[PDB]
Amino acid sequence: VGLNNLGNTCYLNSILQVLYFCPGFKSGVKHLFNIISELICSLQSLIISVEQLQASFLLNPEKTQPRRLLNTLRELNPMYLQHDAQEVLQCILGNIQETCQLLKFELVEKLFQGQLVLRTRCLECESLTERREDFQDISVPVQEDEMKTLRWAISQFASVERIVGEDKYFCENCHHYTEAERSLLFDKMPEVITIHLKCFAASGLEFGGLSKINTPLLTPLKLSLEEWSTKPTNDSYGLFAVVMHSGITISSGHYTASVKVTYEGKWLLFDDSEVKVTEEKDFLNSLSPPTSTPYLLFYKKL
Amino acid sequence: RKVQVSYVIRDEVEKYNRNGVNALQLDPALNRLFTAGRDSIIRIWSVNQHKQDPYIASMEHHTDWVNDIVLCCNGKTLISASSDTTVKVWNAHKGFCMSTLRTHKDYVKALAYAKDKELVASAGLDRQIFLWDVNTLTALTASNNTVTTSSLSGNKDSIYSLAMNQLGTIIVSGSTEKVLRVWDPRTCAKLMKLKGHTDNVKALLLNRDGTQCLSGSSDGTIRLWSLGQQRCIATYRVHDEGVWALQVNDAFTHVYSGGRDRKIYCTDLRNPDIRVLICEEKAPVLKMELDRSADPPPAIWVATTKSTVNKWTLKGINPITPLCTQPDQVIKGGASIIQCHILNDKRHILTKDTNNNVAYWDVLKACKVEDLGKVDFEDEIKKRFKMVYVPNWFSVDLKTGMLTITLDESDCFAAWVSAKDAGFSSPDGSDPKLNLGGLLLQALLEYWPRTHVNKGNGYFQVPPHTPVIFGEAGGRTLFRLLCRDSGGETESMLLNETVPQWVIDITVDKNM
Ligand SMILES: [Zn+2]
Repeated sequence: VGLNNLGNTCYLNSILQVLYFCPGFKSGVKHLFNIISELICSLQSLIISVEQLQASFLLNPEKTQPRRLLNTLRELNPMYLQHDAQEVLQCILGNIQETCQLLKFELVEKLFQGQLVLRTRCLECESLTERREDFQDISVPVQEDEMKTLRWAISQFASVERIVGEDKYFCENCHHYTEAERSLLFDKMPEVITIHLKCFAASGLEFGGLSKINTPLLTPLKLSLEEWSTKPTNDSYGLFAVVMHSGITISSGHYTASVKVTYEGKWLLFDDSEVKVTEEKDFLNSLSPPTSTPYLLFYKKL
Repeated sequence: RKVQVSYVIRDEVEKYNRNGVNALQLDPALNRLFTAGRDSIIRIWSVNQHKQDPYIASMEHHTDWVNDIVLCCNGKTLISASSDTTVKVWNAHKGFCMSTLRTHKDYVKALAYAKDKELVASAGLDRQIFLWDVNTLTALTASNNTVTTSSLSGNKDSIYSLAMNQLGTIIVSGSTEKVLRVWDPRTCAKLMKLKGHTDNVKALLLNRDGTQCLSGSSDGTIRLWSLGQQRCIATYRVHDEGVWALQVNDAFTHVYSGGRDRKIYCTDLRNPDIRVLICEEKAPVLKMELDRSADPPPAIWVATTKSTVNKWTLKGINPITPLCTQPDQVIKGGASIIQCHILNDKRHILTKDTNNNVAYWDVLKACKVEDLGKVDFEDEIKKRFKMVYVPNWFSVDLKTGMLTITLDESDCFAAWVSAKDAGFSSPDGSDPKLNLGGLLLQALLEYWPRTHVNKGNGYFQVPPHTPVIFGEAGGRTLFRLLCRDSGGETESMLLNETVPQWVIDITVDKNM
């Protein structure tokens, strides 16, 4: 608990400490540390350092540094002095998958990555063609082009497009222009659903430059994607971690995480090395304006 | 607004359907069956089990799928609905089109008929429903006085089905809005909104006094509605996939259903569990028409996506075993052209049809060159490959199942070739430069007197029966005639009114 800020590394502290509270992450990287015998070694070197310092505090209190991970990452991909948490999350998860594929537990693909379906349905013959893509997070809009809901926002992503009028979908089966529904659907799910909020903006011919949207969505606690699922399943997901940004740009600012333990049923708000605690009731009523607004939402299969 | 020229490569008579059949009408006084072909042709058949060739006539005029047909006035009048956005009125005895209504703005999908009022209605993807007095429509000549129009509103999405009762007091529409909307056709008043289906509704029927309704839907259910109570009184899930076609006996007690799952059932409405599998067809069922010679109907005619039309007998009233295994009568169909390749000479086309037969065609002379049988299609393309480039100058479409060639001003004149390399011979034997699109246009209009300068193009003719169609890009057909007919006074008048200036330039003024 408590990740030392290394000079504008709150982007890395927030994402790593959310990763630390992921259902399968702890056990997975320990499994991979025993398989090997060098990002997975650095991950375990930090986790051991984190777990051991928690035990030292647990016995007798007095008044850990993710520096091990940073030096490994910089040798892995020298992007680094302050970046976006979303880009670094991809480089971490992507490289764990790149090594997992080269070794042959399928860690990253099972619990972060899901399967996406691009379905077109000719309304004249009702023949369904689908296209498969993989996805590890849901890019979601906040405002349109007041306080919109998250169901609306996911509906924007998993849109349905009705093809009627001068432009009709040509069905190869019907051999003729036809009316069609073109929809986006979720098939296979990961253990943790990441929601990436497009909460940044830009304008024209004054100031400045970029701008952040200081009006977040109505975030629910329960989440079911049955409405967009390829075949309605009763799986339900529960919010457990939220990364938030303070600032008016994407390049730099304060990144902070608010993770829930699943203290059972509470909120562990921690920033850099400065750790705090909050309640359930006075946190969801805190997101609406206000030093920061959310950027990433993580739900898990409860 | 932009006018294209097209023509169809075909025989003078296409006795058999070249595509699936969208709708059926049975004339009980003459024992005649009408089929509405996806190939744009309506055909009249004799249902005498005597005759070996049941063909009587084809009724040619539509440019695209004919989606619905209604026989009116004891078989005197036929009304047709097509994906070319028009409704046409036919003399059903002589088989020619008398008038064309153009009030729709998208595919016209369904027609409805109130026998006691000689009332018909049309509906399509444009969400419009028009009501037409049949006797007003036939009353057209010289100054028609036109027709005053009437349409129904409320439909929020594209309409796929439509029914009226025999008395003409109730009209119901079915659409992708998943609700059936009901009006009184006499007053245009909205009556009720029937909710219950979770998908498109492609099949609708009303009882004689418009008090009950049967709907068939792509959600796989049949629903019975009471119009007096404005609610659903029974739901039937006898199919696996969407239900597309419904029939009911005269007593409104047995419903015949068919659809995407190829299976055709007869279900008793009073006792659902007693239901009979009549047959399993070879292709999705699009429409069915009971033979009503006798009270318990003796047979049902079935239209599918295949070009053949099967009559199934019912002489023998849950089920694994089909009641029937072979049709009782069979109207033979022809093959559809489903694949097309333009060769490198931009002159010949290789086709594959539904029989996996491969043929070779001459686009310039608008005719077939040789049948190649069941050779491999892609191996045949590479076998006739010649490393030569000729600019694209036409487009081909297979929407009717026959070869339709379309010319557009943008590239109609793009292909100059030498007479020698084009397989031609000229009187001076000079071998100057020929423009393919320009020669074809002159052959298509060879019989148009205004193009006659002492006549034709001097190198080849098209077959006189080739249909020549002038339409607007995206939708509206303007004028269709046969090549040989251009010398007529009606055709010459209509050509002067319809031939776009970019064709006049080449065919009349002889500019190039
Ligand atoms: Zn289709």
